[PDB]
Amino acid sequence: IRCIGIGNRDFIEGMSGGTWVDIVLEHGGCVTVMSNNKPTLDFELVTTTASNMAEVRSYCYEANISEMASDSRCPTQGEAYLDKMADSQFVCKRGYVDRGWGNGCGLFGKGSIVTCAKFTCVKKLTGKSIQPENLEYRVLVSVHASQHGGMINNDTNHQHDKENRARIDITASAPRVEVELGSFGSISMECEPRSGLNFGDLYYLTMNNKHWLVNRDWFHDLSLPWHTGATSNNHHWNNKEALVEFREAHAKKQTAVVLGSQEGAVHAALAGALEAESDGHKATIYSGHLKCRLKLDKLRLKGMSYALCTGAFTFARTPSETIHGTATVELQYAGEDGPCKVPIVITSDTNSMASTGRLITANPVVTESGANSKMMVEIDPPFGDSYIIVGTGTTKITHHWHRAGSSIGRAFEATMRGAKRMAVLGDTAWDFGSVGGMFNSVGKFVHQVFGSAFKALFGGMSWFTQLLIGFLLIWMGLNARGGTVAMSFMGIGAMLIFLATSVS
Amino acid sequence: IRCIGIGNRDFIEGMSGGTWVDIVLEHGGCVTVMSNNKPTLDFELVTTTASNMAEVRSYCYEANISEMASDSRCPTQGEAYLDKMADSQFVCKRGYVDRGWGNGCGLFGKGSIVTCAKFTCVKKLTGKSIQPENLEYRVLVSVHASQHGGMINNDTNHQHDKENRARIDITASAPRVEVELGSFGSISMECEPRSGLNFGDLYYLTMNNKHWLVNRDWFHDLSLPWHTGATSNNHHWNNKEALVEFREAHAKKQTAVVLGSQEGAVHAALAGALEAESDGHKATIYSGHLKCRLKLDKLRLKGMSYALCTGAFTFARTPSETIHGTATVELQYAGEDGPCKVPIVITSDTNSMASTGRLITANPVVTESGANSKMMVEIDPPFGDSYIIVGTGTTKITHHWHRAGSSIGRAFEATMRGAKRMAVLGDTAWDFGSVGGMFNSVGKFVHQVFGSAFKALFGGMSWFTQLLIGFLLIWMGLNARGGTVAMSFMGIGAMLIFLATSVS
Amino acid sequence: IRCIGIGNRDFIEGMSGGTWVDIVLEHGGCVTVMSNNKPTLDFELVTTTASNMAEVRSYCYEANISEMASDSRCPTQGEAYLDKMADSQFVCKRGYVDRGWGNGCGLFGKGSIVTCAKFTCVKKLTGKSIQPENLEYRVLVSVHASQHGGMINNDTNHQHDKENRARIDITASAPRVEVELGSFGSISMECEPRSGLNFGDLYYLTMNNKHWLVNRDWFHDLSLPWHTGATSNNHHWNNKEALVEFREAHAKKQTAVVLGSQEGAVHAALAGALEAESDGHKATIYSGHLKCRLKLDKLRLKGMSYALCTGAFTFARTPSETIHGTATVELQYAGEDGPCKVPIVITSDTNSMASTGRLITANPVVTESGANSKMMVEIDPPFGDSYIIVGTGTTKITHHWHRAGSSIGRAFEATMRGAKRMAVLGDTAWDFGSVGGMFNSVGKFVHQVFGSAFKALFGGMSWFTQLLIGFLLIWMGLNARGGTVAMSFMGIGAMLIFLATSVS
Amino acid sequence: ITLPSHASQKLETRSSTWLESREYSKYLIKVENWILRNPGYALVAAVIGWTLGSSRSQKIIFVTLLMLVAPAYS
Amino acid sequence: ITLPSHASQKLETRSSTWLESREYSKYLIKVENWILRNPGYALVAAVIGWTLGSSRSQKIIFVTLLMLVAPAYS
Amino acid sequence: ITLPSHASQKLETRSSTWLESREYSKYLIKVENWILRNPGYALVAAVIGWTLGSSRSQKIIFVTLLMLVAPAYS
Ligand SMILES: *[C@@H]1O[C@H](CO[C@@H]2O[C@@H](C)[C@@H](O)[C@@H](O)[C@@H]2O)[C@@H](O[C@@H]2O[C@H](CO)[C@@H](O)[C@H](O)[C@H]2NC(C)=O)[C@H](O)[C@H]1NC(C)=O
Ligand SMILES: *[C@@H]1O[C@H](CO[C@@H]2O[C@@H](C)[C@@H](O)[C@@H](O)[C@@H]2O)[C@@H](O[C@@H]2O[C@H](CO)[C@@H](O)[C@H](O)[C@H]2NC(C)=O)[C@H](O)[C@H]1NC(C)=O
Ligand SMILES: *[C@@H]1O[C@H](CO[C@@H]2O[C@@H](C)[C@@H](O)[C@@H](O)[C@@H]2O)[C@@H](O[C@@H]2O[C@H](CO)[C@@H](O)[C@H](O)[C@H]2NC(C)=O)[C@H](O)[C@H]1NC(C)=O
Repeated sequence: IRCIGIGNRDFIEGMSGGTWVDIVLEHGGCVTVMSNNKPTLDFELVTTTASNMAEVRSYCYEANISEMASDSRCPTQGEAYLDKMADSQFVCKRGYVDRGWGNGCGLFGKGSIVTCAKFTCVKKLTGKSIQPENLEYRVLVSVHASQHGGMINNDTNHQHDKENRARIDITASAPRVEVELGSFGSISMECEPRSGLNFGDLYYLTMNNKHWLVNRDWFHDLSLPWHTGATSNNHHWNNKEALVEFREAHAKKQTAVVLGSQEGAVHAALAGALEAESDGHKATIYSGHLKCRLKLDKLRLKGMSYALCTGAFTFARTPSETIHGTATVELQYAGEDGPCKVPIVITSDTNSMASTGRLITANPVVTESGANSKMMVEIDPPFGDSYIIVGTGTTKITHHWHRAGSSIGRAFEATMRGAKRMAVLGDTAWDFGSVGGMFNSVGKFVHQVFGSAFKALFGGMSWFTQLLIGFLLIWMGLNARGGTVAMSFMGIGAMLIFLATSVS
Repeated sequence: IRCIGIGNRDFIEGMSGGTWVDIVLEHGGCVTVMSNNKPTLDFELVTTTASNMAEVRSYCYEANISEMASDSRCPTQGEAYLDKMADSQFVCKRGYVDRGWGNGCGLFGKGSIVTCAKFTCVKKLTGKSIQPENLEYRVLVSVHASQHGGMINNDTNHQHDKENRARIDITASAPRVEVELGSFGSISMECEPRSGLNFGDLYYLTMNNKHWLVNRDWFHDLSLPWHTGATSNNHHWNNKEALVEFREAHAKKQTAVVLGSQEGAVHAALAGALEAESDGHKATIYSGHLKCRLKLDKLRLKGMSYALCTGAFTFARTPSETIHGTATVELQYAGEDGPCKVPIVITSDTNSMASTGRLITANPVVTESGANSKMMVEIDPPFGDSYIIVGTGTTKITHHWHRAGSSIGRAFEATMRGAKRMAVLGDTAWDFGSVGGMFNSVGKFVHQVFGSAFKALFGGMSWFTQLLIGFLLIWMGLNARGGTVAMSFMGIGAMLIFLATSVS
Repeated sequence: IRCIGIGNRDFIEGMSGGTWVDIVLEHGGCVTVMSNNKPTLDFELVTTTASNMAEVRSYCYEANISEMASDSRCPTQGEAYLDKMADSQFVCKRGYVDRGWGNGCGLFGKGSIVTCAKFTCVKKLTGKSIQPENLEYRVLVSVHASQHGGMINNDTNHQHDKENRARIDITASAPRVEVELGSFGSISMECEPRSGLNFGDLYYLTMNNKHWLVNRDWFHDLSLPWHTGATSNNHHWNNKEALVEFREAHAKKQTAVVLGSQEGAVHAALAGALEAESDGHKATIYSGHLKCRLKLDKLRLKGMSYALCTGAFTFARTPSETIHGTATVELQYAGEDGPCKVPIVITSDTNSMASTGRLITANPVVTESGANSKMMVEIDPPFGDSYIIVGTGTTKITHHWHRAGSSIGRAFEATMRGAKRMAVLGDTAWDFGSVGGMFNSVGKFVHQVFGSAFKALFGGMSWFTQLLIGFLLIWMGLNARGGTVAMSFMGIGAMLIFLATSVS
Repeated sequence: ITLPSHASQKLETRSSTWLESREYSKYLIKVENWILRNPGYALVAAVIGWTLGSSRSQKIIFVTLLMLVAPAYS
Repeated sequence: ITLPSHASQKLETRSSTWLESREYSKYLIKVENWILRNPGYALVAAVIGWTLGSSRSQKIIFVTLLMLVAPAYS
Repeated sequence: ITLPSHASQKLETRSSTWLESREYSKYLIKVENWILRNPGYALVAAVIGWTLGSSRSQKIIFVTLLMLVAPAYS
């Protein structure tokens, strides 16, 4: 039931013949899996956690200077020198000043001058490495077990609800799990925790209690003073000259000034990176995906041998419509004939009692043996007018329902959802809701080839360059002499423009 | 004599017929003026000062946020609203979250949310305006009065040397001064303190006790929170959204976070600006020029009616050469025939004993009546070998002198220096060492119009764009149809390239 | 008389009417000046000395290393680090080794390793600068005053012979000297001690008590460890990696080794430099020239009023011929005639007794008034056979002289000597034995222009490249008979070849 | 200094990037402010592009490329 | 944020500007880094430049302008 | 280390330079040793020279220049 209020929600109608299905969990999503004579299940990937991270390099972004000193030499007498040039904590520079009889020199001309200042870092950021064998994914499973509506985002005493909820920890040395769901049997998950988000070309950057996932190339192109991630008491700062500027004032003196704190400049440089969080010494990540294979052969309906309920039902609240077109119905049941089966039909006309819409919650039941107990069902009504009829006999309650839209619009939104999933996941999108098949394999192969070529050519472009190159390619295609290069140019251009103007 | 050990030094061989000459003092340079029967003078513009500057605009570069509050609405219930959205000390933003039975809402869909936080500036930078009536230039004048070598950059008891040294303050309320020089008479300066450096399109920027002179349209395009006018506690700020970012994480909540200190980012944005200093509340500037007209009628040689000396001269130092080709000779003199005229010849042929060079210190004399007193002459010796002979009779002393180079190299160096002064000063360069004439007038007028057009077309261009546009123009000229356009393109391109490679 | 045994000797046959002449003293030379009614003089530049030299830079040519250490890092963990990398006296380097489970690492791949070693200089060489105003030339002057042959290279009690010998020190602050020569009057020398040898392009190099004069470009391109001449107690050695090599042995270990003493390699690099000597803290130099002007108006013959000798003359030694064709005759006189005039004729035919060759020793006299006294004459006998007849009356002695050669061969030898002098001195050669003139000045100017162009084009070429380029130029001048270009090519080629095959 | 600009992680996950709300304003505001501060360069670029290109499309493309190169000096 | 870049005050006075020692490093370093990190863009830029220009000079200028626009996204 | 070679101060003064006795030995010995220990390069250079030169003089000059370039690798 944990999938009901979510706006990014997928529905998998598992194949009847087989008992396994391929799913891809994402962090801003949730998957509902329904199979023929088994309970409906909700899957959500909630947390990625990286541990045992190694520090690579520290960068200074705020520094001070002190103990400035200078020294000068007469012309044609070699370069100037200070003992502070033999100290590694000082940054020094050499230039030329004017010398003559007025300055105390015997000659006239450019003499050598040296300026030294003691460097000190006050604020630094770090970068760490993440090995895919140290990740740990957390997945939550919920059963559509006719819990009432006040349990959707309810975590009170969730460690006791061992039958409706399950929490799974997927690591690389434990990628296959048997999840026990009480009287519903079990499911088996076989996941691939090593090939999700590509943490191989990402560093975990920490700056002032904020955390990002950044590119490694970008992290090595930083232009700040740095030292190694190795442990040491006194670190030697490399490239101190990145934060200290030396200047000669009209060839009479030389002076050193430190630049300001770079926190805001780095914030501006991280504009497109991914944000992350911390948990002690562990990185907590809320982006990326996880591919799994579900086997439901040991999953069984609890209460498929229940008796029908004999008492009367009331609507405990108004049935609401979720943004995907399904509808939630909370019922209250009077009379105590124990756990029983809830009779509910969705029909186009009350005369014929012909079912026309299906259920999402498979096998809705009353779960308690008390007097006035609540339960919730999720249904998938047909387009147009319908009736939700609950109960049997002379106490049947009815609710009129209207579902706007059409089936053509539903197919169109499904197509756009699939296209967005392709754009986000690449060729992995072909493994979503897949049960094998030659068509899926050929599609995944062609997508792999074309995606590799497309990333090789147009990999390092921004929305601006994407737009420019796309318009140029569309123009070049509109003027191509023969075919097969006109359509190719225009297709690549349209793809680039679609990528540039995308969202999320 | 204050102009001797200076690398950027000019020599104005004054007019013979006239009595006034136009000079242009610059902060990095120094000018030596010599006329026929008058002493040689050294002029140096040493300080520009601006007082009572007008506050224009303050920008915040480091801020805090606090007192975060939020308000949410269920779907189809309008926008969320907080009372702090009416307070101007708060920054607020609206977004959408997912709402349903799990959150506490009766419907499913995008509910409106609003977040507000109290903005507080921690550190700000200020911009001020400088008016031409606020400026006060300081010029120093020294006389070549046979002071010894230990007086070149000597400021001990400078308030007692009323004959050889002079200090001049030029303002817009007093652009004309007359300077008395003891027995040398007096000079008169008529300067233009309202046309030196274009402070009309520059602001005086202050940030954390460092000061710049910056463009105005750059200061108006800063993207930080700002206000206008004076600054006092708990102020009001515009565009606070430049330092605060709001985010909805997976459509589940909304958070506000403040960006980091922008000190270093501003430092990096100030790359090509000019630096400055402070004197309490006064801007102290060491850049720019000042054009003056010099009148030397009441300037007279002192001691031109002395008797020649009769004692024995010695060399007190070794005659050294300044980088422009002159030589400074410090002489010690025994004998007490009082203030006497020093006999000194510079000859390249001891058979004829004819003079070959020319002095810079006009009328060198012994300035004291004691036993052994020192003086210093400055000479412009001829190219090749020569002798500097001091004294008369048998106690003469000689010094051999060799001056490398030729007059063609001298002329080429003079042409290069003139081209550099043109590039730096625009049409004002025609007023340097000018004594009138219609040729100077027409040249200055043509330079004025061409410089106006050139600044309109290629005003703000880095060396990169200068180089690129110059090469493109050179190509366009090389492939033009004929003349009258081609050479114009080539000249503009060559000028752009000559600017892109220049230094200082 | 000091120029008699020298093999590189020049003769200035003084102008008859004139009283001054220009000479160029060279270190491996000797000049004999003779004027009509004046004694003959010998000039020799013996020593050049430079004092007050400033140390510019010290280079290490023999060093040690000690206290080597290494550190390693596992892959994907950044660079390795030792605390010695924070010590300036240590030279360090980083590389990659193989890491795996065998090396104690958790991953497999390229790990980072760092090696550090303590550098220590054992033997260093020094470079110093020479100021042309610190040079001091020493010139020795001798008179052909009929001293006997046992005085040519005799310096016993030379401080008492204040009449026949003179020592002259020439500096820049005393370039003109009046040399008194007892009864012979006095000469005046006007030298140019600032333009002899271009010491402004040379450093004084000292290595293990041996000294050279070297170019400055060559000295600044040395690739050894170096520190500044501005000496401190503990110097920081720059470029320590020039004497230390790091090597990784099969990607398992890094090691450091120091190169050997570079003394012999420096000796080999100094192949074409100049040698020099030391005198305490001063450089003693025995190469280069000194242009000077001689004024002889106060020089008079001593003993032109003596009476002829009356006693008996004997040949005290066999008249010997010098390398240039002159003859030295040592006579012994028996007779107490006091200081008397020696009667001597040099005749081809004894019938007319007409003199045919001139004397070098003007006015040969018997100096001492004693019994058996010795004296020496030097004569320039004619070509062929002649008689040297000495004495009066019937007791006069004769010596037969044969001088081989002709005046044509003499002129050819003089042309070769002049061409060698030109090749060594450039345009300064036109000032040798010169009294002025328009032809002299025009030739010197043309020589200056052509020598400047030639030094610009073919300046720094060895004999090998000189030969190759000269042959190529001769070839292309042969197969190209354009206007005035063939002879130019072949003339430059012949010049290059003549320079290549020349000897010191 | 001049820190490097991170590439956009848009369309890699479902999350929003660090400062995604300003991803479009960044280049647009810069280019527009530069073009307003330097109006004569527009004439320079028009002349150069009209002289270099032969067909009208080539001229337009040259002018656009120059006007885009100038504000971000590249 | 996007702070504007100050125009160079070189050749306005005799003094050196604020960070004059780094006035060449920024553009060169940025452009060369981006260029040697993205070789496929060179290919596509060359294709577009050769397809758009008519003469050799036009194609060369097209390719140069594209290779300058891409690194500094403008 | 490759220390630089000092230019010859011959014909600068009347003195002899530091190691003037070996001024001709240092090049001839090396060149001839290399040419004798590498006979096949002679044929290589001959082939190249005869392939690039048109007239006989150009061929001889090319062969000579290659034979000189090889021993002192420059
Ligand atoms: C949120 O859940 C709590 C806990 O519910 C209990 O534990 C669950 C795991 C599941 O087993 C439920 O069926 C359990 O009732 C709810 O608090 C309970 O409410 C019931 C109803 O009155 C009461 O009998 C229990 O004593 C309560 N338990 C506790 C620990 O207080 C709570 O009502 C739920 N919130 C909403 C809005 O429905
Ligand atoms: C720097 O100047 C001081 C002061 O010079 C005096 O005041 C000047 C304005 C000018 O009028 C000078 O002629 C004056 O002498 C020098 O100090 C004096 O030095 C002289 C020796 O030259 C000595 O006789 C005086 O007693 C000194 N008086 C004082 C007050 O110091 C000083 O020597 C100068 N520095 C150098 C390096 O020469
Ligand atoms: C080398 O010279 C010495 C010294 O000569 C004396 O001093 C000279 C400056 C000059 O004035 C000479 O005329 C002087 O005689 C010679 O020694 C002298 O020899 C003479 C004669 O043999 C003798 O009468 C003196 O007493 C000697 N005096 C001294 C101080 O020795 C010496 O003979 C010369 N050598 C040769 C080979 O001739």
